[PDB]
Amino acid sequence: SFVEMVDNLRGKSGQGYYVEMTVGSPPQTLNILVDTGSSNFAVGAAPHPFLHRYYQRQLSSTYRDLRKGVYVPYTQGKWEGELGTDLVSIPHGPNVTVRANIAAITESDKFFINGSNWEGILGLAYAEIARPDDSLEPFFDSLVKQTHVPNLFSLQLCGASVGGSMIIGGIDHSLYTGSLWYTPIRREWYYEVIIVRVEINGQDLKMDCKEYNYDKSIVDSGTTNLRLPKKVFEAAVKSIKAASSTEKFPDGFWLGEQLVCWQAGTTPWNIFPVISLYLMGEVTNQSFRITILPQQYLRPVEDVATSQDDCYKFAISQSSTGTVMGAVIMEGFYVVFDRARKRIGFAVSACHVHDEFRTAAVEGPFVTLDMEDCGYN
Ligand SMILES: CC(C)(C)c1cccc(CN[C@H]2C[S@@](=O)C[C@@H](Cc3cc(F)c(N)c(OC(C(F)(F)F)C(F)(F)F)c3)[C@@H]2O)c1
Repeated sequence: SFVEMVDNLRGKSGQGYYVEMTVGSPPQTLNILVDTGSSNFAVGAAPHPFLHRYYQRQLSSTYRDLRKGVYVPYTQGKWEGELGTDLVSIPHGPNVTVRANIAAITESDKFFINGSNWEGILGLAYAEIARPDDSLEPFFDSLVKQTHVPNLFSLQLCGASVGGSMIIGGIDHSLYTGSLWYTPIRREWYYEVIIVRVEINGQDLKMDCKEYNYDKSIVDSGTTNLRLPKKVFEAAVKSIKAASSTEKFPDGFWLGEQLVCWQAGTTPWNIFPVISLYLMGEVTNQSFRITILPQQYLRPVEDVATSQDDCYKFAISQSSTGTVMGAVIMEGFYVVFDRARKRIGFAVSACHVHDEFRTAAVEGPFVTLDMEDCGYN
């Protein structure tokens, strides 16, 4: 029954992927950002310059006030509001209705994005990181508890104005090619995984693998970039600089500030290396790798001048909260959040990114000793 959910995601580049939902009785329609990096379901519930519509609790006969406040600080942006519950549906999702916790957003700072076309956020990670605390049941937990929808979902985020699929309750085999490879969810709070090796253009970075997961590695559809811990970021940039030294770049480009352009159609893709992340596998001493093409970490942005060149921003950036595998890693992969079996699956997406002589890949098996030592404590 998954064909009804194919292509149920939309978005604008760098502004996230959202799915249509309805809340309340009668149903109020809102676009909701899908975010595996948080665990709160929250919606605009009051006028805001960037909102063209919002949730109106007074108009819903099924609304219940929980008479308790709440706020959530993200990396950038935050909101506060009122907790309550209401009936929620996903039109292009499973044919069910659930009563879910909803944070009605009454105030916010840099949360909503001008022109993003979404009015709320769907936190799909675990109760452990819910605000105010882990007793506030996340939406997907409610869905699974109240219905017969199996305890997993999958995301196919496609690049170029963007679209994708959130298959709720299963895996749609027409969305990927090749085999699915699975890495354990290390702990159910964020979708935390363990990176055991990193290579750039086939060359091992040769760092202590704990550095890759310091202080954690997570899969986060609410983040645009691949984000890397300071030491790893510097090693990666040094290596990517070396490989592309043929050309000169503004150092503000490597900081993700200045975009670089080339004459439309002449982007020197070949001088930018592929990046391979090796993830812990399902059996002893076994891992697998996902390989990212430059077409994924050089994100296309519109011309800041009058010309019609191809311009790009460097979409790898430094993190102080661990590795974040954001949308640009997830794009061109089919990612399965298999909560029931505590694992995340990766396969080459059907909407995979193209290079002339190179291809994004998910490959295994590999042997990797002492993978347990890669986890940071
Ligand atoms: C407390 C809590 C929630 C567990 C937490 C605190 C810090 C870091 C994290 C890890 N996950 C975070 C990383 S943060 O960069 C984005 C956040 C979700 C989010 C909040 C926002 F305000 C906005 N605008 C947003 O839109 C982005 C973008 F436009 F790129 F900003 C777009 F559009 F790309 F999606 C996305 C996600 O959840 C969780």
